[PDB]
Amino acid sequence: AAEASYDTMRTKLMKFSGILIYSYFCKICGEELAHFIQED
Amino acid sequence: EYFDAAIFIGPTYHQRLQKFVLDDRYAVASYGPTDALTGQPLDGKRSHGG
Amino acid sequence: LIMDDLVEEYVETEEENLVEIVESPSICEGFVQASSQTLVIIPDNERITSNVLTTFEATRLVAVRAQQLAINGSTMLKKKYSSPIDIAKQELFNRKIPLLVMRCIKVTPEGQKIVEIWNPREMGIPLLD
Amino acid sequence: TFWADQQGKIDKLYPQIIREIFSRVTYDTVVKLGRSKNSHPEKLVLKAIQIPPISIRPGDINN
Ligand SMILES: [Zn+2]
Repeated sequence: AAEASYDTMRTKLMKFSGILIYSYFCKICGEELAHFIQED
Repeated sequence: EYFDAAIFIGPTYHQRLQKFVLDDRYAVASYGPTDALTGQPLDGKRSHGG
Repeated sequence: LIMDDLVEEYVETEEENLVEIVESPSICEGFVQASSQTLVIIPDNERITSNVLTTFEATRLVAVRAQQLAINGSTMLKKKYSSPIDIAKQELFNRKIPLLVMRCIKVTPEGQKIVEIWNPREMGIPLLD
Repeated sequence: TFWADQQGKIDKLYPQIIREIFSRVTYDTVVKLGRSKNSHPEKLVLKAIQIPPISIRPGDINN
């Protein structure tokens, strides 16, 4: 709803991060939060 | 069991060519680096996708 | 001073040889939408296409049915199969497939899409089992 | 670059002058010369060019 960017969402969602897959997954429900293959 | 025919067996010099299957083989999943222009996967194993 | 990454200038040489009046109205310029078509279904006794499904048509029917059973799954089949592909294949073989095959014979300039509608449950099936 | 040669009188045909020339062409002349009404020569001179979407110039063509 805030119309945040993908990088902003990835940075903010880097609190539920658990634990080549290229994807972060939730520490609680194991859902795809975002992906990081390469930074542009 | 012995073969009915005598078999030609002897020392032959052989060379291992430096084409290793471990370096040539490649398998990729549905994710990885994509070209920023076309959105298509990158090129080959070296780019880790394609 | 030495640059290596040259771009190799590109050349085309074979030239092509394709063989009142007012500014513009709202009709000649524009109207890209293309007029809507009416579906002229050929009567069943006037159909000239084969009464046998082609392997393309049967394969497409099975693929569509199996993809629909992927999201749905309410099936009229008697025997239970554990894959949507097998279920769709048996539906085609048991003549219970809920799909129809439309063969667009011609699109007329006047705006008619002349088609033949074929029922796969009264058609010859060329697939293997 | 186009040059106007009037019996040795040399003057440069600038795109503004070319647009002035092309804007005087009627659609009747365009049609009678085998061109479409969408191919009027007035479109051959651009006062507002299109910068392409960034999707085709990712972060050289932007230089
Ligand atoms: Zn979660």
